[PDB]
Amino acid sequence: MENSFKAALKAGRPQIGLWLGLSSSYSAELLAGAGFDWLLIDGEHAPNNVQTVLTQLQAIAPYPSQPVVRPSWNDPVQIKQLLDVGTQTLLVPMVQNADEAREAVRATRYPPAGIRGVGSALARASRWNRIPDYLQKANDQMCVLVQIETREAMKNLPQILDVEGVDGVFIGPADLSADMGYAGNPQHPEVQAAIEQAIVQIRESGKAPGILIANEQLAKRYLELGALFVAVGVDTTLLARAAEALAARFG
Amino acid sequence: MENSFKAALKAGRPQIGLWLGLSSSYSAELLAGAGFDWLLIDGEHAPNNVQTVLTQLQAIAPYPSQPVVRPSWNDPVQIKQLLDVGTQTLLVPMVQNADEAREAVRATRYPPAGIRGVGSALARASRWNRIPDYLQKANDQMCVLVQIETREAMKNLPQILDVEGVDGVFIGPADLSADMGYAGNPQHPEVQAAIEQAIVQIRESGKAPGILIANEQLAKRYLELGALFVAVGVDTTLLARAAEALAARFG
Amino acid sequence: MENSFKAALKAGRPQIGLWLGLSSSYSAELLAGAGFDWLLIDGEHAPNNVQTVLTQLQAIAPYPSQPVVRPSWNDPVQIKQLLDVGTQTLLVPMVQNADEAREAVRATRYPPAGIRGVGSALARASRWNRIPDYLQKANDQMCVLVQIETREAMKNLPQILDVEGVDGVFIGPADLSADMGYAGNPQHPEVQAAIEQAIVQIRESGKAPGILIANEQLAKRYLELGALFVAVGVDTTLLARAAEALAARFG
Amino acid sequence: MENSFKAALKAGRPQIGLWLGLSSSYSAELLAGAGFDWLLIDGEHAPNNVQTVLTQLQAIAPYPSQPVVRPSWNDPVQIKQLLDVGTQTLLVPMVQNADEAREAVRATRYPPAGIRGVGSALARASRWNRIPDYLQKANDQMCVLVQIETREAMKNLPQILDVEGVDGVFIGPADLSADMGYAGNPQHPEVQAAIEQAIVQIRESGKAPGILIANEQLAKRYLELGALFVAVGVDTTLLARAAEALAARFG
Amino acid sequence: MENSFKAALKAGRPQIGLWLGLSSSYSAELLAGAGFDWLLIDGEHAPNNVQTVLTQLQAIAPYPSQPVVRPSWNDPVQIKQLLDVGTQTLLVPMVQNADEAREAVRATRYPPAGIRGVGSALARASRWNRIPDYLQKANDQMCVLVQIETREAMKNLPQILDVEGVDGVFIGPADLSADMGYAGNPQHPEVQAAIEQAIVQIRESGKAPGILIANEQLAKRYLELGALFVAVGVDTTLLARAAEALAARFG
Amino acid sequence: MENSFKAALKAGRPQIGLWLGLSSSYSAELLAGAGFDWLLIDGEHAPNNVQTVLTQLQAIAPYPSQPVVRPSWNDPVQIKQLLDVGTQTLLVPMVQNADEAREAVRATRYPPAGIRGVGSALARASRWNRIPDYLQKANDQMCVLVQIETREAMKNLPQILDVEGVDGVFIGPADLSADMGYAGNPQHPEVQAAIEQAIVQIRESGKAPGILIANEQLAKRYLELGALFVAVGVDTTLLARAAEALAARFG
Ligand SMILES: [Co+2]
Ligand SMILES: [Co+2]
Ligand SMILES: [Co+2]
Ligand SMILES: [Co+2]
Ligand SMILES: [Co+2]
Ligand SMILES: [Co+2]
Repeated sequence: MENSFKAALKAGRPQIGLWLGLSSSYSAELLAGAGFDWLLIDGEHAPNNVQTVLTQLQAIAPYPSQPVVRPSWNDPVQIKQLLDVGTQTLLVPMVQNADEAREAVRATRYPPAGIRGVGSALARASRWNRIPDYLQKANDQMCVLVQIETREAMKNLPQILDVEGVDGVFIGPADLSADMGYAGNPQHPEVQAAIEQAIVQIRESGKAPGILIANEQLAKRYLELGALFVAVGVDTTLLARAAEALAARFG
Repeated sequence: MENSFKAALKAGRPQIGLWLGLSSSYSAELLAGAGFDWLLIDGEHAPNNVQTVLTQLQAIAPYPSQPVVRPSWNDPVQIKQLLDVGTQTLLVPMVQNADEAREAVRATRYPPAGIRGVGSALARASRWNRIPDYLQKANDQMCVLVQIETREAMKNLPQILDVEGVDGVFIGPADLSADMGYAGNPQHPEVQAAIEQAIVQIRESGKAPGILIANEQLAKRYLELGALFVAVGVDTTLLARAAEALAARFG
Repeated sequence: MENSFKAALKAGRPQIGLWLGLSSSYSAELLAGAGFDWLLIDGEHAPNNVQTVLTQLQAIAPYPSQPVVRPSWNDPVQIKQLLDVGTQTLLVPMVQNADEAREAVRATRYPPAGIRGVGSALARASRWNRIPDYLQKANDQMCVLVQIETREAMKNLPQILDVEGVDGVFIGPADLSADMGYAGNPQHPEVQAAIEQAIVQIRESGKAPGILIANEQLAKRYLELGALFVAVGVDTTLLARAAEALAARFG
Repeated sequence: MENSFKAALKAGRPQIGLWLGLSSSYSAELLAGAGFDWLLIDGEHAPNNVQTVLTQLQAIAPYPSQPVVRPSWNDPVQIKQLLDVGTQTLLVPMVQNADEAREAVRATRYPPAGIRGVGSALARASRWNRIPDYLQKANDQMCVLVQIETREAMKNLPQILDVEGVDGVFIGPADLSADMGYAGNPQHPEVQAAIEQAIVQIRESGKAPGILIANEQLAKRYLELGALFVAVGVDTTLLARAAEALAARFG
Repeated sequence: MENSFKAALKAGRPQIGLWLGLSSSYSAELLAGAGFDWLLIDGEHAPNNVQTVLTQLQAIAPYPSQPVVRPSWNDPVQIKQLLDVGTQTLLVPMVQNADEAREAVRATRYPPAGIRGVGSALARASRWNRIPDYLQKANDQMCVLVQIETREAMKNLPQILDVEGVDGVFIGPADLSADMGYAGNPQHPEVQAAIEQAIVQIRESGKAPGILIANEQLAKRYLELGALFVAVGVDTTLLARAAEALAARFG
Repeated sequence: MENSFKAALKAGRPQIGLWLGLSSSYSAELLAGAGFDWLLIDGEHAPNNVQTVLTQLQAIAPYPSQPVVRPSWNDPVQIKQLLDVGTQTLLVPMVQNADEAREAVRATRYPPAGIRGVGSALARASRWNRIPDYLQKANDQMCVLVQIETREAMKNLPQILDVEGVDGVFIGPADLSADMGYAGNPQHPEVQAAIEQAIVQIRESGKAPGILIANEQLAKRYLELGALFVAVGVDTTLLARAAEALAARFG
């Protein structure tokens, strides 16, 4: 139950990711064999729930690609449920300040370090109590990644970076650019400046910066600035754009 | 992506609806061909979730009947998820005051007009970014309908009617009659008086009144008073009552 | 595990049925409480399979209405699977002659009386071996109903009626009328004469006649003539027609 | 719609239960025939939602074993949805004080006794309005069981026990032991003392004590102290441990 | 219910297709908007059944792309079920001779032209009897495409082409090359010669030639030679290859 | 894609199995971690289909336990579909003679060795063409196990054993005992003698004998006699019996 994604971030090894919004355990398996370091199962902007996350985790399990799950909100109940089906790395949207970052961390840890509810007999996470000393080992293998995606969050970044347990800070360019008045097109200089400055500042604190960006030149630029978990495409986009291009070539 | 239901309300064209509680994409398609102007996919009182709403929207799509979705609560996260799978007209239950009405409206609009989270690459709503300028066009095609269904809500109706974005106000007779002490039988004069007075007052403000009522004589009465979205039956009731009547005719 | 539908046929008590083509465990429960003697889960003309049959059987189980299942064909393998999930009354389509009727019967019976495969530990049918002596008790509680639906089958009816274990013979007016050259018009005199004559011949042979007909006056005629399992409507039709009529009353 | 589990608790008849975390309507039916007085469908620590609770309720319905449902949190919206699909006995986790206990009770009662939303036409709970006077009969057949599972909750137990509507108080040893510093192993004397003292105090108030414990000797000890709803095993554990033992016997 | 794909073939307008093996109603909708003339829902080599075909048909329905369905075999019972859920264009695998081609045709036609079972009240195909005179109109809108995939089938092609109701003949290069002794290598000259010769012979007979080929230059060659329904890619391949290429660009 | 189960049989290493009839990807994972050498996904006597087989294969994949799949019949089309979703070891029921054994083998092999249909781009089996030279490597990793379950099959055993590609012969005691006139009583001496003699004859022929038996002492006897794939229990039974025993210990 060692979290290899978390260890890679701590070691400063960049992790290249693909976003999964197709909400299918079948396409998840297909994509798990494609060579990515990590895969993001999106519970916020794709039609997923705890049950479909579970089946996508099962599909991905035998592959080297490591699963990361985004809940629909920073909700301790939903987080509890996602952890019990076996989620170990969480990307929490709309984290606005250090209190919310601490709340996210706490939701993933058993008492006394947090408020995670105990149900190990029932949980895939413990392999239904086959993992010895699961309750004592689980906290240290949780990896908490918080999203900053408003001006307010950017303003609070220094305090967020002081939060123990926050392993990574992810910048969401679509939401950020919308909040900045450039809906939701992040290519503007003002947005790019905020993004790049945040990446530097995050890495400086010893935490992992992350981002999703479909422009490959920008992705390489962010990696050069020290980003450590960079998602470089989205399954729905890859499929749609490839299919459209193919159809157009035949008139 | 023009919202034809919203345009019809704004033009003062009454829209006759059927409530869908069978929670099936198959019966939804069957009913989408029955001649109604709108269909209510009930996420509050039928066993639906974001995923079953999605499949019912797909089933209904090629028909003239327009889908409306009721979330289980005025919850901005659930609303975000329903909008991304393509919901454009929302019926929000238990809206008690103008602050809650504003919250409902805000949940459906991208910044700066609201707090809707941005995820268009992943969303059926944008057809996975095939709709050009989706982010700039979406806000104006959202139709927000708020339910008033307690004495408190009735008391706050004048302020609710002053809320920009609130396109329609729906009176829920079952909940209202229960709150008034007539569980949950709305046929009482006191309940009927509150309902009819609200319909007049709503229409007077330039907003659309709505209601669900299975009594067809009452439905016509509400239409005559100026109601513009009137659901006149419920799928589960139509099926159950027709089947029971049939069985009884054969002993 | 007594088959009460079968006992009722044997005692000459007419059983009034409803056809289920909505393929949903949810609407199946709703309809199971409507007062019918039997409900037909249609695996031939509705999108059902062994798994959805199972869930509909579970939904119907606590109600007095008895389930009957129609497989897609007289296929011993499919019949084996349906029986193991708990089907005890089968309506077999397109039975053309006595050999095929015999094969339908043999598919439902364990050796030496038939060729039913043994898997009792796994089967809902035996309640996972909780029913004592299931293997010795099962054969006698199977009820086999065969459909005669062509001119060839009508010719062979006397031989079909002589087959031991054929408990009932069902006339399919839609298929029969199509085979006779009157598609969509079983109301034609030559078709009605064939149907009436078959019903009388079936009953005079000491077996149960059955039919589906949505015209309530014809249903009553068939009951008078001695039909013992008569389906008097179809869920999809009841729902579609009630909905369409409702919408039409409002324009 | 009489709640027989609730009546048994009120009569002081101990009820022996099994926990269901397999989240399957198929295994639920299999286990419903095993002889337990009650079955716990776990929406907090197993991958269930309103829809899978519904199908497990349908599967269990014809058996003598009575269903109890645990929502993922004390959330009035989720409770509303669970009640409409037919839940009558609720086990509410993490109830910390008397205000939260009152909130749980209120969520299950129609006005004026509570805030339960009215949707009986659509609800399996009313059998789609077949149950006469459902709205007037429902409140009295709801059975509310609250979980105490922290030191804080134990401290507030006397006030919780004064709450009308609270029919039972369940002690959760896994969460309690974790909160007490013995994650999450409850066998410690300190934990056992808190548990046994609570059982006595609960029963003394005229309310039903409950607990889940897989150690059968402890279960008998709790029953001897006056516990009235005792779950004595968990489906996932029974299956896993039996399978592991079997494999080990063959090397 | 006009079959526009069939009318296009008859008019000699080439139709460009994409193969759907992702077996998801969600990705089917995404791809239905990509601009293809037709989409092949594969029931032979992807994990589909009648029920998933149904949901994909519903997803595709509002788009201009026309659905074609491949059953797992030339099986009249399976074909009956696919037609009733609304399939009008069928691609039948492993058609070896004229007798088998005739049987494929007869499976799609109501008596006296064929053996299609009648169940219109239940069928999406008739929109549950909403389409007037469905039974008299259906036969003419069925489009039957037969696959020639072996040396034996190539031999029998002239007789297959003489079968009335065979609208198109599709060459399966993967199966054909395997049968010829070049598995996985349809690029071999002897295979290409067989394919080209078949396409010309099919077209000269006044029928539509079809093929699937992922090599875009070969596709263009086949179109030049007169192929009228040409699938130019496969969803699983498009997705897998785009993802793998992306991951490789970042290491 | 090496078949380790097949290699183990060939090397004479006995493989201990558990039967899976719960038809759930969730319980399949739970059981995949219990330490068995193989797990039988039963498509004959449990409510499975190609799609649920797929999800169980995905669940089992990261564990050391090897999956074996039983189709509902010796049906080449069904076998094609099971192989494409990734099945490499097949247990074929009711194989009565050498011709049928040959047909089972041929269904699993690409031409010229067999009649397996080619669809590698679409198949999980080839990991969507990621496995290089899949088409040339697949045949050799198929493992075909045939069931002898009647007196006729026992007669033909010597000829069945002479069929190339038959890797193992499994004796089905429930079906065999029923065919011999001892339904539900394979413990009878004449049945045990037939079983023992078959096991010895199979092994002496250089092939693997198999059987399912829930009596652990008989299992050990069969292993001593040289059986190489022995299933020693069934998930539904393990669960039902453990639950019933538990409930009985409390009254
Ligand atoms: Co964002
Ligand atoms: Co209401
Ligand atoms: Co028929
Ligand atoms: Co707890
Ligand atoms: Co082919
Ligand atoms: Co057998």
